[PDB]
Amino acid sequence: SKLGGTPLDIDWYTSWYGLGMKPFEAKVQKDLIEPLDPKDIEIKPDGLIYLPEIKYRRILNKAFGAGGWGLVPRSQTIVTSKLVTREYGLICHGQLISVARGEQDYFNEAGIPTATEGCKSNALMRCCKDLGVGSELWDPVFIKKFKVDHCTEKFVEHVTTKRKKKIWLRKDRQVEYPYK
Amino acid sequence: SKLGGTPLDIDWYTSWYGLGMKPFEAKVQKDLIEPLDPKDIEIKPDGLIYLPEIKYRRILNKAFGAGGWGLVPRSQTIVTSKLVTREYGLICHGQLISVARGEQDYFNEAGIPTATEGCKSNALMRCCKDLGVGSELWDPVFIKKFKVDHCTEKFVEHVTTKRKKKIWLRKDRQVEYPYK
Amino acid sequence: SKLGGTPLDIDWYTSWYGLGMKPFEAKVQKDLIEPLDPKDIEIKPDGLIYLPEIKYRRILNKAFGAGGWGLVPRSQTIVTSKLVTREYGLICHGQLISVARGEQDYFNEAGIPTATEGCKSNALMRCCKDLGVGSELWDPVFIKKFKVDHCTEKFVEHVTTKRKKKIWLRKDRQVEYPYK
Amino acid sequence: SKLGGTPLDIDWYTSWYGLGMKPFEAKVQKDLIEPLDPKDIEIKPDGLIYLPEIKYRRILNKAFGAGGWGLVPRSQTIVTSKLVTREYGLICHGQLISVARGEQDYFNEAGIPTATEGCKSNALMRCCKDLGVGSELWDPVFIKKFKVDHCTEKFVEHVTTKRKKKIWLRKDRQVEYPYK
Amino acid sequence: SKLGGTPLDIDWYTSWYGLGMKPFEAKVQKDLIEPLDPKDIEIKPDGLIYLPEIKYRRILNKAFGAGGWGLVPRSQTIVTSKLVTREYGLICHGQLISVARGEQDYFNEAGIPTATEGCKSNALMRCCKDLGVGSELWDPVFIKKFKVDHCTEKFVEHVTTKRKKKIWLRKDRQVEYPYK
Amino acid sequence: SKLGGTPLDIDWYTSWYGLGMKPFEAKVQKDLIEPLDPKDIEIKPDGLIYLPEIKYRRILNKAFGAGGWGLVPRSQTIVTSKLVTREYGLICHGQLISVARGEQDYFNEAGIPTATEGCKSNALMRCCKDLGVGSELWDPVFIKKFKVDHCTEKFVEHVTTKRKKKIWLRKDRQVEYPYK
Repeated sequence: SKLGGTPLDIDWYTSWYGLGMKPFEAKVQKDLIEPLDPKDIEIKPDGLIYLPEIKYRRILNKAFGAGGWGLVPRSQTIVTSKLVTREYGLICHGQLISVARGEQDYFNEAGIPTATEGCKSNALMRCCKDLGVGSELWDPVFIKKFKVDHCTEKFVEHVTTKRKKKIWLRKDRQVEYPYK
Repeated sequence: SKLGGTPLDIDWYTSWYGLGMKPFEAKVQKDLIEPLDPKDIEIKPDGLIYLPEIKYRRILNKAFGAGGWGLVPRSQTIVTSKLVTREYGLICHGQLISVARGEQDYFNEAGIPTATEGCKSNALMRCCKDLGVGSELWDPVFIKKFKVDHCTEKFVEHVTTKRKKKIWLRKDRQVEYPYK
Repeated sequence: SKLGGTPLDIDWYTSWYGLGMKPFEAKVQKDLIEPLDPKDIEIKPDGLIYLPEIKYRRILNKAFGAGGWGLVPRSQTIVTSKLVTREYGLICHGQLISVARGEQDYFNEAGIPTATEGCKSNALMRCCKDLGVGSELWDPVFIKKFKVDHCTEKFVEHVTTKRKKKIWLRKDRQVEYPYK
Repeated sequence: SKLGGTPLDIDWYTSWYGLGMKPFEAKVQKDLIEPLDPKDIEIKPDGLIYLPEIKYRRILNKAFGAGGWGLVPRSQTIVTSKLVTREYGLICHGQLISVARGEQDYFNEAGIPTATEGCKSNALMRCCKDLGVGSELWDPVFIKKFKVDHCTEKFVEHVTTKRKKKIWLRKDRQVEYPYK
Repeated sequence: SKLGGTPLDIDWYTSWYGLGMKPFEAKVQKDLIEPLDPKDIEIKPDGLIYLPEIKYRRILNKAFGAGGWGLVPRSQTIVTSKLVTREYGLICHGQLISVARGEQDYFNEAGIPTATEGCKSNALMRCCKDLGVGSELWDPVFIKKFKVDHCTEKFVEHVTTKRKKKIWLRKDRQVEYPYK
Repeated sequence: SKLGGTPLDIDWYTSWYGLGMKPFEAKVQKDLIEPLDPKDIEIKPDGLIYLPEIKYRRILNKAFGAGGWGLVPRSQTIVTSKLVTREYGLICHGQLISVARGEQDYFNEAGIPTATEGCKSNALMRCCKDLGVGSELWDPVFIKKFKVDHCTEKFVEHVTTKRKKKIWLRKDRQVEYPYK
């Protein structure tokens, strides 16, 4: 109510079946904690690193197989004046794992339903924290080392309104939109 | 409600049966992740690459066979003043996989029901992300390399109202409508 | 009511099944009480030590396995004007362990639903106290020794509004935002 | 009603199952009454000794094992204008032991839900009196001897408002906040 | 109604099961009537002797074992303007023994819920009279002899408001707060 | 209604089960009528002899064993302006014996719930008359002889308001409060 927004076999919408029931078998445990390659970790210009969500999907497919997992909505889509939110639950092997709440930013009215899928991707990313996928992305030591051996802090020109600004970027990457 | 629009065996409209129940067999897993050919990846003039949806249909038919999969509506068609949206779920082998929300752009009143199928195609494209089909289209490294070895950035003339503009195009492709 | 806020198989939302029913087997007991490494314990600038929550997730995954545990909401999200709260229960091996109440701080309206996951992480951290995970973080002797052999008290400059202040930091760590 | 406050298998919220049904087996009885080490008993500056609650949790885990016990709420959280209270029951081996009422002190409005866990810890401490854990903390002879061979009464300076005051502290401990 | 106060398997809240059903076995009868040591009996300054309640808990644990007994509330907590009261029943070996009414003195509003546990301890002390625990504390001959060979009547100075008063204290004990 | 006061397996609150059903076995009959020692019979200063109630409890425990008997309330506590009353039933070996009404004197408002237990003790004393415990206390010949060979009638000074009065006391006892 406080959010300034309005809504847009097993009943997975409300069921809690299997939540923390039994662990998965060995090789799933092995490949769920495969160390992430450094080359495919990206960083915002503000200095925050992350992983592409397609990589989360790829890892999950490698772990459980196609059709072995899925995302289920858990609540009505809430659409605030400046962002779109929804709660999503992750199911694997017919067994609920976790539920999370996703975010996206939209700037035009025609842009809600293109963002309501990005929030699904965000919720998947957030739910995978329970599985241990991509743990190093939240390790402060890992972040500090990665940001010192793979990213540089470059003074660079904002061409839209011509102001100077300092941003973060990867060493092998050039400067993209909206900058020089 | 916020969207400025108004609606136009197993009950697949509402059922969640099979969602992430069991993975598919081996060769399906193999051919679901066949690397995409470069020659059939296209790019908007704005610089965004994609794949034709008929290629998604072809891959899905090669994976599951004709009649082995289908798209089911999940919600009433919402028609905003400038776009048409609907939620579609993907079923394969009698087993729900994922649900997504599709988009299309319409510019005339006679054009809603020709776009309400394009949004189906869009939703299929979006749902296939769960299966891992066309993952490289969302890999930033893949995009960067593809855009530097297969697309060029050409200064070209807008003939409708005679203004100059810079757009993206494939190396083997000429310039199409509405330009020179 | 006093809080100045408004709400935003086994029914785990309300069930108390398994709470303190039977203990876990031996090796789980061993690895639940593995002594924490000193290098991965961090301290606020105010002088309060803690552990990253991803480390709690990693330890829980090592103890119970992926899918062997989960967090379940226990109450509606309460959103006070300056913080967001919710009650979360920890389930392991199909057996409830404990319920705790989590906190996060939000400073803008767009920031509720990004914090409502941090409060989940906080509740996990708090619930793990029952399991004995990270006990040394609440041992006063451990804190006193750690703060004298691994952290230093440095006079340092606040660059945002240029005032001088004394804060706590680890010996191997430099000074971060918002300071010099 | 008199308190100036307002509320914020086996149904353990209301059930009395197992209360005083059968005693536990021998080694549990042994390790529930292990004499407490003197080095880990702390004292307020006012002259009241106690034990850290993490030590109660550690002893309970050593006695019953992780997952062999838990705390269950027994009443709605009552929040008085200056403290937060709740009733908690202790369950071990699927058998209720006792119920107690916990306290915490909060001084700001943002501080209720961080204190509502401290009151859980307090209730655990109080319930453990039934088990005989930490009995010497309530023995007047033990207190008198401990305060004469392990604590000293030091004249010391309150630096916040610069007044002199006499407080209690351990012999091996220095003077902490808010004093000199 | 006359009290100037307002309320704050087997349903032990109301059940009378086992009340005086069968006696306990021999060694319980032996250790329930073990003569109390003189050194651990204390006396108020007004001249009334008693035993610490932790000693009652210790004796009960030695008799029945941990988990072999417990206290169950029998009525709503009544809170008079100057004291807090409640009725508590003692259960041992799944068999009700007796019910008593406990007292505590509170002097500030923040002090109700710290006293509502002391009244539990008082009720335990009172209920144990049925078991014969601490019988000598109510024997007038025992009191008279104890007060003449172990306690002295000392003239002593009240330092709070500087008045002289005569109080009772043990021979091996010094003078405590609030006196000299 | 006439009293100037207001209320404050087997349902023992109302059941009459076992009342006079079968007599107890031989040794119980023997030790229920053990002659009382003279040294532990006390007398009021007004000239009325009695026995301490803890001795009744001790005799009952010796007869039936701990847990072999109990007191059950039979009516709501009636609180007159100057005394507190309640009806209590005595159960032994799962067999009701008798019901009696107890008394206590209270002189302050804070003193009701400390007296509502004394009335329990009084009711126990009164109920034991059915068992024949302490019969000699109501034998006029016994009283006359005891008062002539064990008690003396001493002229003694009331120190509170300095008036002279004649009272009864035991030969081996000195003069207590409130007198000289």
